[PDB]
Amino acid sequence: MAWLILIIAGIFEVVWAIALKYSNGFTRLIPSMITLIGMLISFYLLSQATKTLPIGTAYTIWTGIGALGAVICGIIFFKEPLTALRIVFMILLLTGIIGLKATS
Amino acid sequence: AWLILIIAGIFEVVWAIALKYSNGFTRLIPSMITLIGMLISFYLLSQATKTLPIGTAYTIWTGIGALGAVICGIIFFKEPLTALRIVFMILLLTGIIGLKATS
Amino acid sequence: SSVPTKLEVVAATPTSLLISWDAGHWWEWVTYYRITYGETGGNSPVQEFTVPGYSSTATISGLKPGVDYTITVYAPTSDYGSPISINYRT
Amino acid sequence: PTKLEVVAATPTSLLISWDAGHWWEWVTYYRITYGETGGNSPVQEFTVPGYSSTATISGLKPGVDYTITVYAPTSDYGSPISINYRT
Repeated sequence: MAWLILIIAGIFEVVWAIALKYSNGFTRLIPSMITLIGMLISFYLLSQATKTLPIGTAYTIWTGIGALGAVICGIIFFKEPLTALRIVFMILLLTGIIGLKATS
Repeated sequence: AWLILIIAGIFEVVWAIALKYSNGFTRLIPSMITLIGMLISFYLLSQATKTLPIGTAYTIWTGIGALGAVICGIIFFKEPLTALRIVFMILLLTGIIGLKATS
Repeated sequence: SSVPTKLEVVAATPTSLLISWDAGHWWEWVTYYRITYGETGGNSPVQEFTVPGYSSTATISGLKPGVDYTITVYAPTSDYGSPISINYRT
Repeated sequence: PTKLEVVAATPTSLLISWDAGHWWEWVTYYRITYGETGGNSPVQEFTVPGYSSTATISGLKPGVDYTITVYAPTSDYGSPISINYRT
């Protein structure tokens, strides 16, 4: 259950990471509100997760979800290079996350 | 800007430990340390990325962040140290670092 | 019974009260307290506001003179301690 | 922004408005500045949040021609919008 919370926080991570660049110098209203709401939601869920989850696992899995979603959305939405190297890195990241959830 | 980036990662680990100490953003000071150790990291990273390649800067930043969270966790909160968990954590850390080193 | 401690009315008024408490030691401070106050006879509801955790004092206003009230100060959760409550007639 | 109109005017105040755009154009804030058209002393100014499209300017000398400029957060939008108006 805390893992569900962790995954959702990792989602909001990438949503605010990309709305931050779509917002300019924190100037565009809609993207700035999206970033602020996403930051608050993400950090809150991360805290509630770390209450019952170890900090060393929760932090790195949150970072992994964030960067994985960033690369998913970059390859899909920004025509970013879909390198085979990037594919195998995504495999490494996902296997790490799932294996960390398996040994709970 | 190398050591300013090293410090930007150390403060990432700092707010990780503080957040675990805050018990859901309820204990004042661990919540406050958590909040203040984050804009330090981002502003120091903006000043480092102002000098260093955004790629390598971000990669080293998040690498220190993740690995230090792991290590300081197995200490302050007696978090585990299984041969299995270190393997999957190595997989995750290399995956993140590699995906960041490419863009 | 760790936090909060020593809930007391500093100053008073027919319509207002000034309350304070002992936050505790620096490892006991919380991000926010919530203060609940109501007519002690229970006309019906209880009013509530929240106060930043770095404030040991709060000011409750808009009360009816002569009526007895109960004021309670809570921690964010129940793990810290039990909410301390008092009684006071305006 | 665009369409800086003086919606209303008493001898001592101007109520102005503008078109905020739509959705992907709403900025976080606008900055209104008003001063005697061709003065010598510091201009006046205030700032409103981006969701609002109107603004009230008050405390003006009656019968004087003032200029009003509504500014965006940065320059990368739609250029300043300025008008002149005598009370």
